[PDB]
Amino acid sequence: ESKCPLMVKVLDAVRGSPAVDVAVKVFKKTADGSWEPFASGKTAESGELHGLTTDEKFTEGVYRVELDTKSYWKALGISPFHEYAEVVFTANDSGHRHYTIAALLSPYSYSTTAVVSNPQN
Amino acid sequence: SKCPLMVKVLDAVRGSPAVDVAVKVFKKTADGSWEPFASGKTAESGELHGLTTDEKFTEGVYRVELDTKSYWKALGISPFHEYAEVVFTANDSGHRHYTIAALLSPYSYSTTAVVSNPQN
Amino acid sequence: SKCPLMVKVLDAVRGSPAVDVAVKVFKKTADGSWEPFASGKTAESGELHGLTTDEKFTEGVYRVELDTKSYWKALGISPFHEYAEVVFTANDSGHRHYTIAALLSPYSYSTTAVVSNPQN
Amino acid sequence: SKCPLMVKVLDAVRGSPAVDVAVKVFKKTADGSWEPFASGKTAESGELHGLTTDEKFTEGVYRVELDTKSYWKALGISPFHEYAEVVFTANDSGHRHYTIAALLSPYSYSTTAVVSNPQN
Ligand SMILES: O=C(O)Cc1cc(I)c(Oc2cc(I)c(O)c(I)c2)c(I)c1
Ligand SMILES: O=C(O)Cc1cc(I)c(Oc2cc(I)c(O)c(I)c2)c(I)c1
Repeated sequence: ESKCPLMVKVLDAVRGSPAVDVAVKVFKKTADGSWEPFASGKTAESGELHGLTTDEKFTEGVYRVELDTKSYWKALGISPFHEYAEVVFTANDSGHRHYTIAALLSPYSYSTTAVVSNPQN
Repeated sequence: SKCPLMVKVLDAVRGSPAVDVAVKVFKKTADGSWEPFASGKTAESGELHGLTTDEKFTEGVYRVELDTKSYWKALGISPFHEYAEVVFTANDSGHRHYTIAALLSPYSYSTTAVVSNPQN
Repeated sequence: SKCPLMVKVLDAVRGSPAVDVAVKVFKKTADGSWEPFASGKTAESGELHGLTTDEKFTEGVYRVELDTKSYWKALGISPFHEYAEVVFTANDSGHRHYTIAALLSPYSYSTTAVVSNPQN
Repeated sequence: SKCPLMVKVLDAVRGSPAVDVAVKVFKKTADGSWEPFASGKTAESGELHGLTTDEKFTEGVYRVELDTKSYWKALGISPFHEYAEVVFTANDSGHRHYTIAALLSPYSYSTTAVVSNPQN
């Protein structure tokens, strides 16, 4: 069971390595249905982004995780297909859980999976 | 009519085309807003045709939204994602044919674009 | 045109069909050794048709091997995989139509099967 | 703790690690024959560590086979594939660290490799 409330991990399918320095923006949908900034960061050398939120701050609701894939590919001299990659999901609606959002990137393709686990507390 | 934009969806659990997946296509407007561009449901083939024409499908940023949540729920499955969206710039250099492919699983999905042109 | 066994290959890097990919299909014998069943190369559409017919495509275990190494090498890329292979038992139950789809990247690939109903 | 070769498997239907998946690793010989190299089963994390060491994991062509059929069948699911095979050349260009990742669905799977430089 992952100890991280909201972990984001990104891989590069072209190089077979972590996707380093990918800008990640997380938003939380409010009562009126609008998106508000929730947390932000960039992937480390491991391709993982640690420190997005504590369980206390990660309240029940719909979340949007945005990966700036365009800037990632353009920095390498590649003109990608997508404007960005977005993962939208409902979280903690049936008790608190720990989430890991994983993404695999290619210039014209991306895949994403989620690993949901229930912590000790 | 012609089809410069196509959407093809597969179901990874049943090993077949994803039927009745609700799709909504939007196009970015002059001042940054999204305007409804096209809509429909995937057929028995998992493909959605007749979305637009080469004349209507002009240069710009497009957003393709697949209602994966409803699709899985109607199959008695509680999926992870609310939906799956694909955002891209199209026809920035001429007028090509775009095929947005998607592979669905309850907690995962992959999407790929196949861009083509009248090759010889 | 093909009917029982089809192979479709896409390129996730270039956003296009993977053309001229060498495909080899093997089949398990009575004892337990692989045996050449069919071969070909993907066309411009990224598809390989005419591998067999409903008559020769009998029940058993098959192995579809895609020469991905040569595909990437020709583009100047040194991929991870020696090749991509799909092993499955076919027509064990009913004689349906099989489509093996593959999405390729230098260090990654995904394969999916679409088994179509013989009745409807 | 592991270092040279690691295997990680995820379940796309349940959104969790794929536990107890049987893994068998083979290494090619001089005449092109495969010989047993290492084997084990994924733990609760969905990972398999300690398959080999740097001294043991020398240059060569390896074959990593995941028994995906048994995994799905045990859950009552009828999968398409007999297994998922990952064939690759290793340590040819210096002794690196390899991570073979796989995401499983009943009728589909994707595999990715993460190659890193340890004390390079
Ligand atoms: O393909 C998809 O649709 C989803 C997906 C994305 C990634 I990126 C994966 O790879 C890893 C590799 C390591 I190393 C991890 O620790 C984790 I969590 C996921 C896998 I499997 C599946
Ligand atoms: O237009 C048609 O005749 C139908 C069609 C189009 C494409 I493009 C296909 O290729 C793939 C390969 C993989 I791997 C996928 O996950 C997906 I979604 C589509 C297939 I099969 C069938």
